[PDB]
Order: sequence, then structure tokens, then C-alpha cells
Amino acid sequence: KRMRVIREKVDATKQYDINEAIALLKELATAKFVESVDVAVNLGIDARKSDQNVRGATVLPHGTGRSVRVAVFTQGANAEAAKAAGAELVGMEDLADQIKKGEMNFDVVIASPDAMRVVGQLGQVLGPRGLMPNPKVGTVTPNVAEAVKNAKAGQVRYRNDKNGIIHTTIGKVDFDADKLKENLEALLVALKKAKPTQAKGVYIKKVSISTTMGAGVAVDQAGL
Amino acid sequence: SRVCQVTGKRPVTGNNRSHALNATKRRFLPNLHSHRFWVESEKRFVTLRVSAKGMRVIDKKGIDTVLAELRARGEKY
Amino acid sequence: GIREKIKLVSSAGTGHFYTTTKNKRTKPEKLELKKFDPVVRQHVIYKEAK
Amino acid sequence: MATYYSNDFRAGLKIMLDGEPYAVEASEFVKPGKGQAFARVKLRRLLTGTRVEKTFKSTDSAEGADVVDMNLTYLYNDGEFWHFMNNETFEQLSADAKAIGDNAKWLLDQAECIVTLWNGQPISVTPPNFVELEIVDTDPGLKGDTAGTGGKPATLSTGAVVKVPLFVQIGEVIKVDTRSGEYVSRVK
RNA sequence: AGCUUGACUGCGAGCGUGACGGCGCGAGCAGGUGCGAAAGCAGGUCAUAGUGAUCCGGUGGUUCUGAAUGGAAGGGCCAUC
RNA sequence: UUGAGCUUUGAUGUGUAGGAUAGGUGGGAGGAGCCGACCUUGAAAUACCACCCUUUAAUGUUUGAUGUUCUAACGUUGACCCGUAAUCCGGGUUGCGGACAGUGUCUGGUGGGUAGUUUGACUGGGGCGGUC
Repeated sequence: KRMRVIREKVDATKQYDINEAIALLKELATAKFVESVDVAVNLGIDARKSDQNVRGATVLPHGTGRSVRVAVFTQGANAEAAKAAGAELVGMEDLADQIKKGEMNFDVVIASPDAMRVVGQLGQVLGPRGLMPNPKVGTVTPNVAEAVKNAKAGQVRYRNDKNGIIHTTIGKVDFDADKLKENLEALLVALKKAKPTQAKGVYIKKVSISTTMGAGVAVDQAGL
Repeated sequence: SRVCQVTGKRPVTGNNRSHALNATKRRFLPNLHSHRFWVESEKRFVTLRVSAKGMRVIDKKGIDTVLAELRARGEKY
Repeated sequence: GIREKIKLVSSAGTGHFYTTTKNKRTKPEKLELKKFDPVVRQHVIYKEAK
Repeated sequence: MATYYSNDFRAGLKIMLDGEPYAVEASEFVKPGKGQAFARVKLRRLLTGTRVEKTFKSTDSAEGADVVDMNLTYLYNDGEFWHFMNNETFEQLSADAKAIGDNAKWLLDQAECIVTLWNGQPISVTPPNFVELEIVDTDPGLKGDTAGTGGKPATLSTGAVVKVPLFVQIGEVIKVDTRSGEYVSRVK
């Protein structure tokens, strides 16, 4: 088979370190085409408590550039100034017809506090099991719409909630600088511990494992 | 009174300190228990008013050894 | 009441810090002001923290 | 941290004690000769919330927090938990089944409902005065004998039940009230 | 409106006002910036209200001390809650 | 008899609707076989596998929860015998209880039954109202 040698070099008793198993992820996977990395990091959150939700925009400190097509909901001069930041479809309620069709070309929605009457009155159900974000909790809607997507369209990966403990994020292209990604995983620690919701349980992070796509299993540590 | 036969534990007095350091004169009573012991040398029942740690002395020493010290102090058993 | 306080941590090697007040619920981004440092005697850009 | 003695809170001022936090509806003031003054403060519960009655004297104070009540906008349902939306600051919010009890049927979509905000996030949800809803499970009502008033039961799309007259049978959107839960008119 | 962080660190002759604790103004010097071609100005906002002494306790820094010695704990100084 | 947790191996999720025999989310072009994204779909569209939610046992579990039985601790303010001309007590068989109760230490709850005290000042009397 091709699913047996994968289960050979996975030792759950030996929790791997930073420099040990992440650099050898190119040999643990026998993938055909060009793939990438994933990152799974847990945070203790009960399912029936609403004061434990951990969300926010994470500015990644490097791999992929402008890759995600993100929309703009602005009025006035910001409808022609946010186009310089890399967005394709910038406008108004003409983009609400694309919401009614259910277009999955967009993944992230960014607006500004003057077109917040558009998403809050038309994109009600389809925007958020759509899960498109528009928060003052996160930095989704500032009034700095010129300088939003100069780095957020490039390297920002959005933190979503789950019913359980899990917060899975995405790693970058396999042939990047692997010394920087191990610090990118180390600087996702300071972002997830930046909010200590102050009602956390016993641990902060129990299990943190970064898999590539479907083959590698790399058990990391929460301390280092 | 409340005195152990083996070790001689008369109840001491102390304070019942609350959270606001309020003193109240309580009295620490020992963990006494009227137990009936068996002696191989005498081959009969011996009932002494020992404490909880007094049986721990009998756990180490022999029961014939402890009553030898009772005789040299004017104790009735 | 509304306007809480922040701590401007120096991005240099020193442990010196300025402190000031910033209303978080109006402009939620960090401050990147550029003031004097009495330890390094440089003009280091300061970063926002708690 | 606030303080409110019995000569201060009179109407619509929340108090906090052990808890749950209560609300003053109406009160009187008696200042009798020989003795200390008091106030028959007719409090109102907020969480369960039926009633509580206390006769506060001139002593003592009570913590007043939180008070905040504001207009929200319902837009989302997923499993158990619900959400709302602002129009003055556009901030998200999370709701629970504890805050929705005996009210979850009437509010359907984009309603101008109000909640009570206290320390994360709601306490209860109050539905608006009029919502538009549709019947899907209703018999094709014959005239009958019928010699009077009546009037057939209708199972509603949200899981509720209302009494509708004869001329609405299948797929007729109607607006009702949420205070008592009776039929008033049909939208056209 | 352009450009920016002088809302900067160590001082400060002097006086004003208070029983005192304190408060207020401060030229100018030293280091280091900002703007203006340049003279110059800036250690907050036109001014006067937006605030409470100490004790104790918490965070960061600094061998300053550190109960025989070498360390650390706990104290000291400074920034500060 | 059993209940809950773990590093363990996998099985296990049957609607509306898409041919149906869909676990939540982030990825999303892998395994003489031939699916799949693409799409018809809905509140969410799968593949490839991840971190886990849950039904299911095999295990070393960590051990608690009780429930019978047995007697030798302990209770015996049941009888009988003796010290003893003694309804106290003590010894003796025995009967019924039985590792329950009871007591001691630690600890949470209840606690005007009880104890120590506090309950401001200016004020055209104190009070009341008002101010600091």
C-alpha cells in the first residue's frame, strides 16, 4: 500500500521538539502535487459558555503574498481608494446580488463603519453558516481602508471558533524558509495568549500538532 | 479524667482563630478510646483507656512491655 | 471611565517604558510613537502593550 | 463601582445583591415620626424573572450594575446559540437558550428586538410588538354548519400554534402580536 | 491643509500661594529629536474644574544590600498598578 | 454488581436535498481499481487525511458508589451468675447489634441560643429634608 509507511515514523510517545520533526516534513509525506502545511492548536473552551470565544485578526510576521480575493463595502472616495490595496470587487449593494447567488469566490469580508448598513441588513444569514467574517472586536472594519489589505490580503489568517477545544490554522508553502515557520508557530503562541477571555480553565494549550496536508504527524509543544 | 494511660495526654488549651484573627479559648481533646487488650503473659483481658497514638506504641512494643511502665508510676489497671 | 490606560514598551533592549491613556473602543490599533529613551539615548519607536 | 442608598434609586435603576440583579419598578416614601424612614420598593426580577418585594430602610446602599438596555437586530441561528447585531457601533453578540425561554418562536428574522446586557452577554430577549409569520400545517377549512365564531387551529412555521379564521389555509403570510399571541391581521 | 510626535530624559536660578502635607509659574543649561530656507518655537491642549495622603500588595528593571561564605528568597532605588 | 477518567486499537454518526448508506471546523487535487473536487444541492458539499466531538468494547485502569455475608474491635440503659444482705459499678458465659454507631482532630453549611462592639457631622433644638 501507500498508507503504511506513513504510520511507521509517527511516535505518539515521543513528543517532538521544534527543530526535530518540522524540518523533516518533506520526507514524511509522499504527496503527488504541490501542497502546503496546516497547524492545529487547541484552546480550552466549553461548548455551552459564550464568554470564552477567542476571535481576532492575526497579522502574520514570508511565504504566500496576495492570494485571497477579499471584498470591500465602502462609500465615497474609499470605494476608489481601497482598490489600490489589491481588492477586485469594491462597491455597494450591487455586491449584495452576489451574496444572494451564493458565490464562493470570496472568503473574507472587510467593510468600514460607512457601508455597515449593507451587510447588517442584506447579508444577514448568508454572511456569518457562511462564516465570511464584521467586527470592534477584531480589526475587520476600521476606517483605514487604504492600508488594510497591504498586509491583510497578503499574510493574515483569521481565527475562527469551534464548539470544542480546537483552533486549526494554516501553514505556508512547503519550500519556504522552515526556520521562519517554526517562529511563526512560536508567534502564534503570543497571539493566542494575548487574551488570557480571562475565564480559561486548567491549561492554556494542551495538544498542538502541525500536519502538512494529510500525511505527516508532527507533535509540537506548548511551552517551547 | 481524659488522660491516656500510655502517653499521658491531658487536654491542652488553645485559640479558635477565625478569619479576622478573633481569639476564643477552646480545648483540644485527645482521641481517646476504651479498648480491651490481650496479654500473652497474663492470659486475660486488660482494658486500658489509651489514645490513638497509644495503640501505635503497642503497635511497636509488646503489650507486656507497656504495662511494666504502668507499675512504676502508681497506676491502677 | 471609558478611556483606559496603556503601557508603551520600548522596542530596544532596555526595560524603560512610558505610560499613557488610549480609548480602545474608538481606534483599536496600536500606537507606534517615536520618543526619547533615557537609557540607550536613542530615539527608539515605542510599541503598545498592557 | 457605584453606591445608591434608598433615597437615590426610585425608578429604572438596577441594583445588585448576591445576585441576581433586580430592577425597581415603583416605590413610595414614608418618613414617619419616631423611628427611621423606609421605602416600599417594589422590585422586579430580571433573570427568571417574576417579582421580589423588599422594604429598605434608610440603611443601606446597593451596587448599581449593570443598567444597559439597547436596540439590537436578530440575524442568525445555529444549533443552540443565537446572535444579534448593533446599528450604532456594529458589534457582535452571543445569546443562549437561557435568555430566550418562552420567546424563541416569535422572532424569526431581522426583527427590531431588545435585550438586557449584563456581564456577558445577555440576560433575556424581548421580542417586538409585530412579526410576520406563515402557516404551513393547517387544514383546508370548510365552512361547516357553522352558526357562529370559529375558527380553526393552525400550526405555524416556527413551531408555534395560533388560532386563525377561515380564509387562510396554506402558505398565507400573516402578522401577529407577541405579547399575548393572537391573530390580528394578514399582510397583503 | 502639508509634514510630524517636544504629550522627551536629567536639571532648574527664582518667586507666587498655603499652618503644613502640597499646589502653580519658570528663563536657561546638558543630552536627544520635530518643523521652518532662515530668524525661532515645542518638556501637552486659550486659561482656571476632570481628582485623594499613607500603609499593604502585584508586575518590569537595576548586584544596591543580601543574617558564616558563594547564590537566591525577601527588602532598597527607579518606572508603575 | 458496578459507575465515572486515561496514553490503546478501530468500528460508529442512516433526515430536507444531491442516484444515497453527509460527525463540527480548517485545509482541499489522492489511492484486474476508479471515486472526487468541479456540479444539480442546502443553514453547511464530501474527496486525500488531519485535530477531535460522540456510540462501542478489549485491556494495566485510578479507584470511588453500595450490598449482601461472617466475627474478633466497639455498643449492649437484654437476661442470667458472682464480688454482694447492692435496680451503682466491675468480671463471666450468652443473646442482639456490628465494622454501622459513637467520640477526637481538620473542614464547609446553619447559627441573636449567646458574647464583644459600631450605628457621622454641620443644624437659626433632634429629628426629618438638604449639604460635605
